[PDB]
Amino acid sequence: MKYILFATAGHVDHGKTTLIKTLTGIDTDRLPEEKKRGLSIDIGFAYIDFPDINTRLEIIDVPGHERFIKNAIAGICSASGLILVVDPNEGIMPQTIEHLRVAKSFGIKHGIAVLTKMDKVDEELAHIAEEELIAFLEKEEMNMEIVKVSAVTGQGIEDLKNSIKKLLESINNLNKHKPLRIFVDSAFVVKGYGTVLRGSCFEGEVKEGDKVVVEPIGVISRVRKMQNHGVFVKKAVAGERIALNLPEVDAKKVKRGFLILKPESYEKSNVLIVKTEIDLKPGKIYQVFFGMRETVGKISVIDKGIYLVRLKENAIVRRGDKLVVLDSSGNFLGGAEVLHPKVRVTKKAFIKKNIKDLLENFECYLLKERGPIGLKLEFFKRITGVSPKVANLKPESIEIRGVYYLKGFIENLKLKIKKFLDTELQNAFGVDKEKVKSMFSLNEELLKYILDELKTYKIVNELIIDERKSDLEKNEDFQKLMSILKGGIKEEREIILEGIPKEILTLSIKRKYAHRIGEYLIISDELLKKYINELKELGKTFNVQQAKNKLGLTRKYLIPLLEYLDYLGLTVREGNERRWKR
Ligand SMILES: Nc1nc2c(ncn2[C@@H]2O[C@H](COP(=O)(O)OP(=O)(O)NP(=O)(O)O)[C@@H](O)[C@H]2O)c(=O)[nH]1
Ligand SMILES: [Mg+2]
Repeated sequence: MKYILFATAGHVDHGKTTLIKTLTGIDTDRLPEEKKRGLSIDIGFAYIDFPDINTRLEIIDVPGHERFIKNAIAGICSASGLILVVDPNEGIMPQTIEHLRVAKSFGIKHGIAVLTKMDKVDEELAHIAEEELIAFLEKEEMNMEIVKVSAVTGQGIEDLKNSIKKLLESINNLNKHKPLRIFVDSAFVVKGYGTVLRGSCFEGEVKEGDKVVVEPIGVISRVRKMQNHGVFVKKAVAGERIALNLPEVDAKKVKRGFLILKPESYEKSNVLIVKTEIDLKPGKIYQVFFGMRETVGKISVIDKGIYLVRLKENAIVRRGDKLVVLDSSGNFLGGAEVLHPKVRVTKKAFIKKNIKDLLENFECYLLKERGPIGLKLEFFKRITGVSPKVANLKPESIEIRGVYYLKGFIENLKLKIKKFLDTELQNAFGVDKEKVKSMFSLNEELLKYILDELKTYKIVNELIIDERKSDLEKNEDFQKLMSILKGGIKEEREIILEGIPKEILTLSIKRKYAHRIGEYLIISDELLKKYINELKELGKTFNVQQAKNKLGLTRKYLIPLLEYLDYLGLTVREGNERRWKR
């Protein structure tokens, strides 16, 4: 079935809870402190089922009084639609206004306005109240079918069930396919099961047996069982209020605001780029609300409509998410759209220069935030919740070995590389591949392609060199090696210790001046040839011992050498002796 969450907003004592108890059949406040007073104290839960559309409407009833809006803002955060309640006898009150604005700030677009207590109101006031309300709702750009009900009479509670159903059918639940994200409203411990977290599944779906992360604290846990309204279930979905069994999590360390999350599907940060209508003064500090969690943050103006947020506490948000801002004192101020969470740059300049990109092509703003890195699609989807647009990359960028590199920054460095190299090779025989990292970080993905493009440079061992091929023979260390090689076959250890560098060695072997014979014997090409000719003087008749006498070598050097002649193809080890290949 389909799951949708609605919140109920409304001014205090306007009939919120009483209505839900009659709509759902569920006492929203079931905690006694209500029933003696007659007031809801905190976030409460119920649900209506619509069999004909196969939809469970998940309902969070909110508390009225202004003293409770911290609660209120939390309930409303995750809803898709608002059940706004107005008492005609009172008309439209500031909690009526605040809750609606709040809902608007959180990006809620859908709703039913309820004129309640029709049993306590004569037809006229009913009518003027409705008019008032209509005016109000378009004034706030929040048009809602208005239903007139009496929670008590039961009057057109039906016709409310009607309008809700009509509305639900007009909704699509995009979140079902975003990465799992669940806001936690409670945590507790159940005998025989362990820690349970209860919460509003906001994006994604989660199955029994999935590993998830509780993310202020970072505990990983296999969903052992879970239940939706007292009944065990094996799958939960965005919309559903779900209880998850997560034993690994010390419930006493968990409040609201905690996330349940598909592991490695998010990023923390204390730095955001946002969008508000508000102008936010850098000095005074504002409360920021989201995911049933309050945080506090200082503001730095980047442009107008665009602000930088530094947050007291690291924080899990995605591009597009919406925030509610409160004054120091706790009155409503507005809403904010997270344009970018975890920015690299806090200096204004960079941001204002690519706003036009930041707003309509996030990929290309990302390719800018750090270009050489490139952009993994797996990453875009951790800040966005969505994989990139193949287009927004395509004409701009061309990818390599998986990662996306905007065609721009490649040519920027080829200049910086080649200009550095040639000036470096001016007084040296080369440069550390690591010395490149001092400025370049790790280009190992693409350094190859940089040098695959710049034909001139090849990398040898610990070393980067320009192709200077007649430059080996005028290298002193080379000539040293070549002279030390006149003393017969040498061992790489001695050679290495006489202090000729590996680069010169391997280069010498590459370019056919010396050869490797054992795994560690090294022989000049000159002496190789000399031995070969000396071996040839035996005819093609050619036993092991006959070579030891001809060449004067100990088996320590002979056997790897013959083994090499075999490798080259010069000789064929046909059992006892060897012969010269045609
Ligand atoms: N005559 C009449 N009175 C009603 C009706 N609905 C609610 N009331 C009265 O409304 C008063 C407060 O109702 P309630 O449902 O608590 O509203 P609330 O908005 O939940 N309270 P709070 O905002 O503080 O959480 C109660 O005393 C209730 O009996 C109705 O349909 N008819
Ligand atoms: Mg209430």
